[PDB]
Amino acid sequence: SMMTNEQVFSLAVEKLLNLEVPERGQYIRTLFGEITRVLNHLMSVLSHAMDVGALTPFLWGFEEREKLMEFYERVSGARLHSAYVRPGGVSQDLPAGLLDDIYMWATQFGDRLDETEELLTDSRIWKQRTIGIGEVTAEDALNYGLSGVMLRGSGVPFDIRKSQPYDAYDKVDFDIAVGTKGDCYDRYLIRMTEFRQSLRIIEQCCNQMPPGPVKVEDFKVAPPPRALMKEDMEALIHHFLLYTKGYAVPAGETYTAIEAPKGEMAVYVVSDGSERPYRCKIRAPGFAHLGAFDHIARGHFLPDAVAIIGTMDLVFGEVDR
Amino acid sequence: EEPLPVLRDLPRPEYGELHAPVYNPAEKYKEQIEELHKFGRYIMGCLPKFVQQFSVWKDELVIYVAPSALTQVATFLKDHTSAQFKACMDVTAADYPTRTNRFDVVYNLLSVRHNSRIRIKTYASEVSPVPSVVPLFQGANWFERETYDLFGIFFEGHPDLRRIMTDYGFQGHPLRKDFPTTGYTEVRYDAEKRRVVYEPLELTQAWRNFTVGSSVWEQVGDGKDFTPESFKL
Amino acid sequence: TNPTAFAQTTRYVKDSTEMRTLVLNLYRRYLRHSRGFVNNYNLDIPASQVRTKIRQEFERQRFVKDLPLKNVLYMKAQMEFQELVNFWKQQCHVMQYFESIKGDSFVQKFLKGAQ
Amino acid sequence: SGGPVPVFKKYTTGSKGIWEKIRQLLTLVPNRSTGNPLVKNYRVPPPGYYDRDHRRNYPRLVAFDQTKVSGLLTLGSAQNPRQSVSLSSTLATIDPKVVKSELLAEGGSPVVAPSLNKKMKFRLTEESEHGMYPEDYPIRIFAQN
Amino acid sequence: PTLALTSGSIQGTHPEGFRLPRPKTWEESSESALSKATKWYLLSEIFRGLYITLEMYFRAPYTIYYPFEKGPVSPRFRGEHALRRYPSGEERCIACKLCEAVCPAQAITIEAEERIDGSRRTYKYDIDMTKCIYCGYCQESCPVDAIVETPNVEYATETREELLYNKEKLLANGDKWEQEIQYALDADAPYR
Amino acid sequence: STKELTTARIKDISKPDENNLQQQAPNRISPWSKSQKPRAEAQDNVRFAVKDLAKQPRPYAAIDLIYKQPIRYIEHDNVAVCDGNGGAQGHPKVYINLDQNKAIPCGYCGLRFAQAAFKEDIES
Amino acid sequence: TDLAKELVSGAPKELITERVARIYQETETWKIDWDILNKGNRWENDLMGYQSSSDYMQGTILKFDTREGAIRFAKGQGWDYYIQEPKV
Amino acid sequence: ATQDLPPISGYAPIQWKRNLPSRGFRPVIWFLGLCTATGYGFYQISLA
Amino acid sequence: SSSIQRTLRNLWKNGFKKSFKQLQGYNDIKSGRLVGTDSFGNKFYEVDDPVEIHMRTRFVEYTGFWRQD
Amino acid sequence: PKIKKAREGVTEMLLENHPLDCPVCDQGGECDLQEQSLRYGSDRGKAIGPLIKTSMNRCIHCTRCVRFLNDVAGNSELSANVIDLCPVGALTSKPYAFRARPWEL
Amino acid sequence: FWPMTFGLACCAVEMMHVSAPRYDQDRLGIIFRASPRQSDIMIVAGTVTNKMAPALRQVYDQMPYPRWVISMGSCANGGGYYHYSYSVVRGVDRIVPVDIYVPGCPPTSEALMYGVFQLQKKMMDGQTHRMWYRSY
Ligand SMILES: CCCCCCCCCCCC(=O)OC[C@H](COP(=O)(O)OCC[N+](C)(C)C)OC(=O)CCCCCCCCCCC
Ligand SMILES: CCCCCCCCCCCC(=O)OC[C@H](COP(=O)(O)OCC[N+](C)(C)C)OC(=O)CCCCCCCCCCC
Ligand code: SF4
Ligand code: SF4
Ligand code: SF4
Ligand code: SF4
Ligand code: SF4
Ligand SMILES: [K+]
Ligand SMILES: [Zn+2]
Repeated sequence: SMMTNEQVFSLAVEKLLNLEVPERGQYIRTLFGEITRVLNHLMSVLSHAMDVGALTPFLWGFEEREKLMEFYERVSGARLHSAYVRPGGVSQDLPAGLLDDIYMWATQFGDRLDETEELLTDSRIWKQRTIGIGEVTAEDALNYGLSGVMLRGSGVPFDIRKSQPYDAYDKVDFDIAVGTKGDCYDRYLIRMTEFRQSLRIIEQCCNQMPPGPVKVEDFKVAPPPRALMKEDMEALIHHFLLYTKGYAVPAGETYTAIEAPKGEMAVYVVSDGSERPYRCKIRAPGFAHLGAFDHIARGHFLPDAVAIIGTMDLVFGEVDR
Repeated sequence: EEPLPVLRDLPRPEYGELHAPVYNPAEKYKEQIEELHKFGRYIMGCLPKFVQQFSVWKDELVIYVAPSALTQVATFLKDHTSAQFKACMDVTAADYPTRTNRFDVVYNLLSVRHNSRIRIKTYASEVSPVPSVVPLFQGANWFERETYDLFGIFFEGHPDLRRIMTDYGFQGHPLRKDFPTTGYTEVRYDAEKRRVVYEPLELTQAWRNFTVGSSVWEQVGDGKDFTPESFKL
Repeated sequence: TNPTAFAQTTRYVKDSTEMRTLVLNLYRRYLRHSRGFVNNYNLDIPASQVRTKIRQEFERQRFVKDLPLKNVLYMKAQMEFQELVNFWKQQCHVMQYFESIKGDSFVQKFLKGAQ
Repeated sequence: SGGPVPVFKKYTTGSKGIWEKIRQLLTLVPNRSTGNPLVKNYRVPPPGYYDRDHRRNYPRLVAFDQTKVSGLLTLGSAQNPRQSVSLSSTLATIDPKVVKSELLAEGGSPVVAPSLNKKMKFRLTEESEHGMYPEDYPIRIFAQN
Repeated sequence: PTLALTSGSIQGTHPEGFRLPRPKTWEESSESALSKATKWYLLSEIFRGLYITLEMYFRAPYTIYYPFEKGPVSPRFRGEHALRRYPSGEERCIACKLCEAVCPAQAITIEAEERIDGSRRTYKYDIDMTKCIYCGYCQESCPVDAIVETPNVEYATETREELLYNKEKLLANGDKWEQEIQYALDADAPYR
Repeated sequence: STKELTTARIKDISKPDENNLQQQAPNRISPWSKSQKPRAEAQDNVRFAVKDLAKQPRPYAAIDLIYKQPIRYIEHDNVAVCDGNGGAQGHPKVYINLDQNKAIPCGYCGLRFAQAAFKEDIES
Repeated sequence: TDLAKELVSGAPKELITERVARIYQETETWKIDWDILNKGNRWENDLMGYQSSSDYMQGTILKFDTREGAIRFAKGQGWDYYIQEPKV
Repeated sequence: ATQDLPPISGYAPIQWKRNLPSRGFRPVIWFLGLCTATGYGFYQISLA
Repeated sequence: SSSIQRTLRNLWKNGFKKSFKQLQGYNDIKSGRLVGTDSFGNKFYEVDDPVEIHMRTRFVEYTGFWRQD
Repeated sequence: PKIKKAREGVTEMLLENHPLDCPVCDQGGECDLQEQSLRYGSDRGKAIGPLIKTSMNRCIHCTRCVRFLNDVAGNSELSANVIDLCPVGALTSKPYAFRARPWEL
Repeated sequence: FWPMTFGLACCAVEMMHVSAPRYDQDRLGIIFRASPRQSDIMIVAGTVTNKMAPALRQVYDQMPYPRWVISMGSCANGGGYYHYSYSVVRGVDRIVPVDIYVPGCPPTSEALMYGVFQLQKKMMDGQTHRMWYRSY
């Protein structure tokens, strides 16, 4: 989940900078917010399915990730680590014809979930491995500070995209999913629903795409275009000054939380009036969930340990930030 | 049984002049700043003894208490039905060496019920203990261990506090300001000993420091006030 | 949540005398596990050697004075006990723990480079 | 609305000839594509100052302690006028009619914690609307109403 | 008016029909006992699961044949760092040290002086490709497009020493990949 | 000949050779910077014992490909405009005052200019 | 000030004794940095000319606010130090 | 014109709601087939 | 796209020598219009079959027989 | 307010014929033209010795290269102080030219 | 060619995408084996922290001969982004010998395949049984 991760630091700096991204910028972050969620959930659900033992859905989905990572590489350049969402909008405008290729994948992708639900959703072996495994009460989920799927799996209908709208999420419409039993099979259904709801927004983001700029038109927080850097003395100075000293963030502190695919991911950032942040604490949703492993896994069997880890969607790069 | 279209050949709109509005983002927080100021005043109303001060930045509310008053306020902010902050999302810290209590232990709380967040901020020194919030939130059992490991802050009442992010037998607490960014030692493999051994730090290329050419001038001033007039003298 | 083996609550002790007795029991706990540390980590030094090094560790820092800094030294030494007894440190770290370690005249340091 | 869609409306490799009718007889769901993208359309042509300033006007940082807190109940407000000055003594000796308008809202009723977004209102949806799992599945779908 | 009188909110109001209905008992199941037993004993869903898998057996696999074929690349692809050159032959680079400053991993090492002709150039320009993160700030920082990242990725080496690129190695790539970099820049010119 | 290979010079007294692997570059012998380490010295290292010198990277020296290029001339004006001579993928535009009577190179490209009258004087 | 906090900071023994920290003022705040080592502060690597170093405190600078605040810190850690008064 | 913008009409809607139509005969028929297969099979075994 | 119909057509057009080269490194007997060679010698082909999948419409045939780089 | 236009006026005037030599300026990282055309300005829009690398192309004038000479120094043992007085890179030191950048020293 | 699934960090995503249907490492005879005993290669992908380095040596030393190690990505090669970190080994070559270095962040799924191919070209150059006859 790359473009969601850098979105929370971009929002944190934007909140301190007191500058707001234009409309087309916030639509690009919403579209690639959904594509990232599809990329993350494919890694989360299918490996959880693979760790149970279903090898086939892992490979069907990874072709889609290869198909989705093409979109990352066309806009940013690198397949995985797209340093695209920078504080003050995005890096570069969308390449022409990207929407046509994004939409074309959207039509085909709709069947991919169906076959995934064919070998998992109604299979009795998949139900047995997950039903009643790792029961988390909604009252007790709040106590450990769980967020994301392992808080709506327990019945709480809370979602950060709705509690604090951001980056053209208010414009689109989508339905959140809430479970009732708080076990792995419920969290699977929620995650599968997150596929279709995310695909629902991708259609809306492609359709409702506005025109205009893609980054804030302030040369002090964004590089000037190269056609203008070599023509305008004011443009060259800000290009030279941006990359040597950087822009200074006004003093303050902030804690902006977003709906990461794992859950509530937030950064605590303290600004000391300098071009370098003073304190940067990162709240990793996988960090808190792994803490609640003792509460969840107690009383289950060793095969249930794999199911519990899989439904936690652990990425120990995020855990050990 | 009809042929599929070609999207590149579809007609498209033509857009010319752009009018991107440029107005202060702080206007959309005009009511939000107003609502939060009362709530902080209300907590100080319900807790005159413990709430030293408070401040609201846009849509964020901060509560400052002493280490003694930490658990008392957090218990009030958990149970009191006017403020049901059931989930403790984050337990962070930072170092400010100038002050006697350099550290600044933070507490971000989440209220799923009332849909709001609060920030309890209690100072701590290198030796003054802070009461553990485990009896209120079991979710800080791992957020405090990170804070102790990276700062050395002594948390009073933790059921089991130890290293969670550094290596076993690591010396020093890294996120301090006096702790060098490169560390004191690094490891390698010594064939004669037939094991991987620690050794004093050696850099083939030292960390170049580019802060020297920083800003010598002022960058940002006071700004424009947005305090609701109901919270002024 | 269930705390792990050999755990103690982190408590800010407000007595000079109680801390004295807590330490004394702790020193015995290390000596009781002297045989285990040899067998667990496969150390080359025999059981008497470990006790000798443990004694050299406990004798070293017995003269501290600050009670606020007494608890901190008791807290972290508890972690060292908990890490070692639970068999958490790798084999290499314990071997190098005991494998660490007279100066030289000014001419000797002048010639090679001193510090 | 994302209802079922035929195979020939999805940009994917199809079936040409009698094999199409063979596919529609054996495959369980005839309106699913093989997933291979359309070579003839998909990626066919490759990609080859003050008026506009807000950072300097960022909201200021003002802290309200017990000294300034007491001043709002006694003197009043800068809109509706009415050292270490401790609040605890002020709460011990002050008119409750000051409380029921300043320190509290709506006749002393406690101020509910301010919502980060007021318009987060949910409604429960049904199968025929969202096209998701039927009722027996142990989840429910919420919407923004 | 809000529910602040009762210390409640419209937010705290669960939607109509939020509470669950009564759970079914064994007498309230639509499928009769025989119908459920036949699905249970005869493995109805597993056999359907098998058939759908067999559908994919008669579909064209996605696999491509490396190295005889390559996957797609974009003009913005970030690969091997390379030092460009003017058509007249003079080096594009004028030694800002903008390069050494932006580089997040501090992989750029530049030392420069006055050339013999007096034009400002650099005699040392080293990249530690083992330290680089292929971020892309190389290409964005250049006011003369002197340092760019080619679309190459197949340059793995046996010895790590070969991964320390000095100026001559960077200049060799700049000539060797010049025509390809022409494809990349001239296809990404409008968006910059 | 152990003298010019380790000394910086404006030009080379001898005619360079493309097939000499001791030169700084195929098209130049002496290095073009006082601090630049001569190639003959560098290759006399431990790691060049078995490594073949033929395959090592030897790009052509920059300080020659420019001086082969004939000097541009300006007619009836004393301000020279150069912006990379390639369009919008070049160096920032710079104006060159031609008051001085010699060849004044560009800031970035190294291209040299002149005037109409001094065309005969500068070429001397 | 009287507290031997060096036993809780985990710093190596060499910081207490063999290193000297300067409390200077570059124009409204004070800073602390450690004076360079006698030898081995910077030696030219013989491979690629990298500026090698064995001093691990070369890149460390602490931005303080007031002079007495900095002096309080230096005494708290048990650091040897000296103070450079800026010229008026 | 000089950018990437969706068409004026947009695109045709995509399929995103769950679409898993069932298949096969009702379980009674499969049960009846199992009995007949057994019923016919034991007729052939008995003849042999 | 993978069935023997495509392989046999590509086998017959290419002849035995070229195909057997593809049966030694390529493992997939393919045919296509030659689009020219580079300085090193690799022959760059493009496939006009309506059956090849999206990413397999351009391939190469290296100079070497046993090893390809 | 109204006052800010004065900064946006003098800044615009100075950057009128100024060369776009910031990458190639000897002291491009510390000139008080950039650092004062950012904080206060808008955003869009011969040789004298073997010691001072003169380039009046980069001047903004103010004759501080002139006022100092006839006041303090008055073939001058102190003419090198002109290098440190001119804010812009109009008069930069020759021996140091093209060798280092201020953010690294 | 059976490597060992030693994915540690973001580099591990690419090592999975080689097994994905687009590239299908299995076509080349590559079957990842979890246990060191069953794996003759060890693709060290991702940051090797100090807390891991002793454990990495134990995993490497258990591979029966012959054994090869591939260092993928910047972190495994020379430190990468976290080269100046207090708890990051600056290059895994301080711990285990390496036979090929794949550069990238992360190296593309083809770059790893190219690195695999080059190591394969080295293995086909092995001359052990002729070495006994001629060099021993
Ligand atoms: C007279 C009729 C004769 C029928 C003879 C055949 C009977 C076979 C077993 C039926 C019962 C059963 O499979 O049961 C399922 C059992 C136990 O499920 P349970 O614990 O009751 O949970 C279910 C609770 N319910 C009742 C509420 C739903 O677990 C399983 O999922 C076992 C999965 C086996 C998979 C084997 C795959 C092999 C494929 C072979 C072809 C490719
Ligand atoms: C010669 C036979 C060999 C195999 C014997 C066992 C087959 C399984 C059926 C017995 C259980 C049962 O009764 O399954 C009944 C179920 C469920 O139906 P439902 O939910 O009520 O349908 C809903 C309402 N309709 C009837 C209007 C649609 O049907 C199935 O999903 C059947 C699975 C389809 C494929 C099965 C074969 C695939 C394997 C390849 C072999 C050609
Ligand atoms: S690509 Fe980025 S990280 Fe790599 S050398 Fe260039 S600037 Fe540094
Ligand atoms: S930005 Fe360009 S000109 Fe400047 S130092 Fe880097 S490569 Fe050279
Ligand atoms: S003096 Fe300053 S603004 Fe002028 S060219 Fe030099 S760096 Fe740029
Ligand atoms: S001191 Fe500098 S800015 Fe002033 S007149 Fe002289 S050259 Fe121009
Ligand atoms: S080299 Fe880059 S991609 Fe690989 S582990 Fe390190 S940071 Fe992640
Ligand atoms: K100057
Ligand atoms: Zn030019």
